[PDB]
Amino acid sequence: ASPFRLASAGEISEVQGILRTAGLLGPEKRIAYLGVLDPARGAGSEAEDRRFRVFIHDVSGARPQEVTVSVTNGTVISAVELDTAATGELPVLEEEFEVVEQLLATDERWLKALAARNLDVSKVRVAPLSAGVFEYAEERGRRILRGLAFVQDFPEDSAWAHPVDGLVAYVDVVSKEVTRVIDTGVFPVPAEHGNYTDPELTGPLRTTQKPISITQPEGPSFTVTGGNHIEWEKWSLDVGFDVREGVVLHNIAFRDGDRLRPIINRASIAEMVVPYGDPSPIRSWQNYFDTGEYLVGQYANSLELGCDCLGDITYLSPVISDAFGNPREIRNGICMHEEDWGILAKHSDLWSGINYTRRNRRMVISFFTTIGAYDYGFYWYLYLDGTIEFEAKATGVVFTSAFPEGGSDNISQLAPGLGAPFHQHIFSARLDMAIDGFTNRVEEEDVVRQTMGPGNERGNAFSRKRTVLTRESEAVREADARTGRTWIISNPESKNRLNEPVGYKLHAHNQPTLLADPGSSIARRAAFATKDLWVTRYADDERYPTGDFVNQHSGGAGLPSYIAQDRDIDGQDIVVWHTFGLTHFPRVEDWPIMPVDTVGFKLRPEGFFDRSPVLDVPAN
Amino acid sequence: ASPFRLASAGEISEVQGILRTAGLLGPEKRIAYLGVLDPARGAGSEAEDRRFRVFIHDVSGARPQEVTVSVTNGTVISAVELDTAATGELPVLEEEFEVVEQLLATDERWLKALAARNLDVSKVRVAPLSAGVFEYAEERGRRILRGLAFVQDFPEDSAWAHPVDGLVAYVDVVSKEVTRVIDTGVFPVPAEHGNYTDPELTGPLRTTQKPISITQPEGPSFTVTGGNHIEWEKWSLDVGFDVREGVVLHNIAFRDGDRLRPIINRASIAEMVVPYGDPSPIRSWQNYFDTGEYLVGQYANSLELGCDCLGDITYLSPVISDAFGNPREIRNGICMHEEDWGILAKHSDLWSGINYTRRNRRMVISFFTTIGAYDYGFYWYLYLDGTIEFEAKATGVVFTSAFPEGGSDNISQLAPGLGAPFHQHIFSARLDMAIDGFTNRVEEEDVVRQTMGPGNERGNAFSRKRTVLTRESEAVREADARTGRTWIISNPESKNRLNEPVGYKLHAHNQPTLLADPGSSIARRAAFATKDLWVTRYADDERYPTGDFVNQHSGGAGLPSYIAQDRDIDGQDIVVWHTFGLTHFPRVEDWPIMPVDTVGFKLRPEGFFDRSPVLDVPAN
Ligand SMILES: O=CCc1ccccc1
Ligand SMILES: O=CCc1ccccc1
Ligand SMILES: [Cu+2]
Ligand SMILES: [Cu+2]
Repeated sequence: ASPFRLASAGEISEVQGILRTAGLLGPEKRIAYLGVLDPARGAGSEAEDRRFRVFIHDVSGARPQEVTVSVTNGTVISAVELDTAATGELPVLEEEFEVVEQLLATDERWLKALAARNLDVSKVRVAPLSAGVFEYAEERGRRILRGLAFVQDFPEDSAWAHPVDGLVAYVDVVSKEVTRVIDTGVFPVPAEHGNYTDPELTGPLRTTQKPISITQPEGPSFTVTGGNHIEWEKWSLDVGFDVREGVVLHNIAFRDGDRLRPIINRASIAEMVVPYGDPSPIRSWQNYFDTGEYLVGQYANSLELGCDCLGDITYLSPVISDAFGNPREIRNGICMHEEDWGILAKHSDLWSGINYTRRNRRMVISFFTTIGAYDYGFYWYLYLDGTIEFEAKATGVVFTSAFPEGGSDNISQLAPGLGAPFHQHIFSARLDMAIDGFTNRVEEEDVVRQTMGPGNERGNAFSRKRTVLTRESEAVREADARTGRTWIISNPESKNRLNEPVGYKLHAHNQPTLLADPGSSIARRAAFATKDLWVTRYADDERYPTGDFVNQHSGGAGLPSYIAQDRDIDGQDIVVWHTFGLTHFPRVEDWPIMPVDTVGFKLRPEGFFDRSPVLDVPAN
Repeated sequence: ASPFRLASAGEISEVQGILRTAGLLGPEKRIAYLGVLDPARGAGSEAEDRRFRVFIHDVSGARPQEVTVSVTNGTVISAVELDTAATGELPVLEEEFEVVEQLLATDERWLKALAARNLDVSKVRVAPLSAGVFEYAEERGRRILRGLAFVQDFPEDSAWAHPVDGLVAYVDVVSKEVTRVIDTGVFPVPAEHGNYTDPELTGPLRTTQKPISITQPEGPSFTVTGGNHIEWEKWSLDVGFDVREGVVLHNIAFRDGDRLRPIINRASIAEMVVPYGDPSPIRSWQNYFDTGEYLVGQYANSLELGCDCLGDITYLSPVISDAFGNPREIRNGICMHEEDWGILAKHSDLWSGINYTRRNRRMVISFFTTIGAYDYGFYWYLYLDGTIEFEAKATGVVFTSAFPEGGSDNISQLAPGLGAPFHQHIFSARLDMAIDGFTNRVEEEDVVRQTMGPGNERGNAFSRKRTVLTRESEAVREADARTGRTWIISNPESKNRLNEPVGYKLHAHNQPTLLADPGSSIARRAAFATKDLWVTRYADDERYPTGDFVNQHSGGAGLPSYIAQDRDIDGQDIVVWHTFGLTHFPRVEDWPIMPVDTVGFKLRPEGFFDRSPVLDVPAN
């Protein structure tokens, strides 16, 4: 009955049927995106109106369409033809990946480049990469992928060990034409293999690791109802899944006494971009919008018990559409479990003689995805004490190049001849806030140092200051780790027992933001990534910091256009967009396969409760 | 057999006997500090000499002494009379905590202050607080404690709920006189209790938490030999314990194939300071040097199974000296165990079809201490992938005051009438480096942004730079989160297979450093806390960033004095001192007992290995 339930195979089948009946899904059509829409703002609601948004591609060259259907009522709500040269191309189709290597294999320019390097075309893999927007005027309005080559010596060889530098091709995946083949000269193709399951590389496997057993004899402390509604240690939420964003959290709330108190209406990773910092023509165009261009949900791994998720695990198996509108299940794509998290609170008091210790635990909701060479785990945490946290785990294989003979300022050496171009992984968390309801505001809080003098004669005093962000034009904020800068989301109309507005404090990691020159294509296309914090007024159609269509789309949409409306955000329905990321200068230890590195953020209650919310936790 | 073994009860007994016999331990002498000295630098096979360092206090007013004895040979190596007005007072005696309350209880000024507030003197606890150095000339050379009052309504009451503001006393604990009683006026004593085990306050305890069972059916994967030598997953080290510093790690090394490779010679928390930022004269003097003034090792808790440490735990029970030279065991004061740490590495490769996943693990060495109101957990972590990490967990009860009517810029309100003065907790990690041996150097590494132009036509390039710190005068460094600043410790004479000096990279959290005015007493006595990273040349007697005798020292001791020697640190035996801390603006949620908050740092290998060091981890 819940409007936030996961999409079912039946719903997706029904969308297909509605589209078919309306003449919108003939044999030339492909679904590039399909997702359920969140219920509109309105508590005087339906029984249910389940609506789905669809991006429909046409393989014959006709204009694509954005369509919204109501599966409940069996109707097309709206359908509009898209001008992709203006508003952006549709996401890359999983079927268009194949096209590049296949087309190149019969291109005479490409064959000549491979022959120049004495490479067998049968052994040359081509990475099908998003093209972005640069100086190639003929690409405007066309679906283009750029190809980079890697040699695979045998079917189970890691081709990343053998990059073919000095060569790139551009391909029109609809007309099936190789538009350009650029060869800037031969580089040695690194010979050393990177096969991390090969005994000659691993050496004998450790026999020293004894088992660690994590079990729950009485089962988990959380409940799952209606498919995806979670209740755990006073927390309440709905776990959704979208093919673009991946796992999405809905209606995060906390049961404080008799009241269910909202905290966050919707939490997601609304975009993630991987800009490369190697100025070589072979890769200077390279920027992966994993979420916006590729759709990270689509590549969600099936998570194996014991391996990926250890302990008492409850799985969700979200359903997505394939390119033809048939449902496909991602079996065990989402892990849910609780884990011990050390000490929660502890004090040994001399005067009272009481020794008090309590243990902490956290609820985990996670999935793991794969985009070519690299892999990411997305983890959401709920803690006993009201803390909410997100963590990204970056791993996989590094994207490689040749390592230039006389060294490089933009590439590190991993192995003889083998380079790793510098890059970042930058995430945007979209937090549709609801601190005790929708009337919220944001303050920027800085530590304030004080000068020794009257009123502070010993020079020990320090303080803090808070600045309300009142309009969107003043709500684009940068980190300041030196002054302990955080952002507090409060409800000015809901006060704690001490008569202060209830709040939550956002703690960022203060990692560097986008490094690219402000005049670059990527700085315009990934404008969100250039600042740590954005606050907007809630609107239905403002979903991604990069807009609806990121593929081969210039600047013009996304957060910079939303912010321009300069709307009132002081005690209103607001959305926080937090930019955070990793800056990766790859090290030798990252090769042949990369150990997990992490980045994230957290929010802690800040006068939200009238006292510690974990006084009722037992010793046990 | 190892010179790094923990001190035994018998060794401490032998020290007592040596002192006694030399006439240095009469009935008016008190041991304020006692600890085993590390072995001197190298070199000659064995012929080992267990030496103990002792600070001897005299309760009749005579000059204290610093004494070094040899337990091995039963001799006194040296005994020096200390001039405490010059070089500082000895650490606070636990037996002196008692004295303050007792002396004040018969002081007429004190009793008048309590009578005015209608407080039963039998119910008034007095916190024995370190005095520091301020404007009071008569205190120079004297051994002073300052007292702040808290009301305890009954034996098991939390006195921290009932601070007595507007009142402070100064006492000479040797001559046993109250030197000052300052009453700046009456404040209401907050009436609400803060008894977190009172069902009235906690409410009904949760019945919703199901057990999490952590077991190792075949035992742990680490071995303990010689009492405190640990081998685990290629790591090697010795776990020491000092009454001042607490847990100390020795000889941290990694066995890389054939070689045992050193990384860190000695790791410790060599100071920790808690400066208060309330300019009220009642508290403006207040600065806890938990390590330097109080000695955090002596207040280490006994850790219970299931409560403090969960899973398969191996305990150490370190022995210390009491005030009279008797050995006292701290039963189960140190927890050692390994825990699962999620995914180590993961890649699902399209081209090879190989799906690869490995689990991560960390070795944990921890202890927990109590300093009056607040408590700290100290955690050292060793990871499979070579990473070394420290984490401090702060909890306990907040140190309280009145909340002024009208509010405050330096105090937050926890409960009606109840305040919590702003403060910091700032740590110093002393890392005696030994990256592949003692010939080390430190580089500051910043991200470098590049401008769009020739050689960077698309404006996507970014890079980094490294600056060698070559002498101590240039080795006092600041954080810069905005440019991703880290510090690399390398060995210029030990190169990896790519001909690069092996290295470890220090990742800081970039929290604010000491906030007090630069001209303040605390800024002078805790100068280490004003900068994030210091590098010194190793020397035997440079142990603490605040000097040997922190209590009532006038300023400038320790790191600023060391740095002043301006010694060569470029390819030399060097020591890294990292400052990191929490800036605490206490929240309503911190009351009546505080949920754990954390801070720390880590070091990651940086071209230390020739490839990932975890390729030989099995699939589990
Ligand atoms: O997005 C990276 C290119 C790629 C695509 C498919 C398999 C391996 C690598
Ligand atoms: O150092 C903090 C003051 C204190 C000392 C001993 C017991 C309770 C409180
Ligand atoms: Cu990376
Ligand atoms: Cu604190």
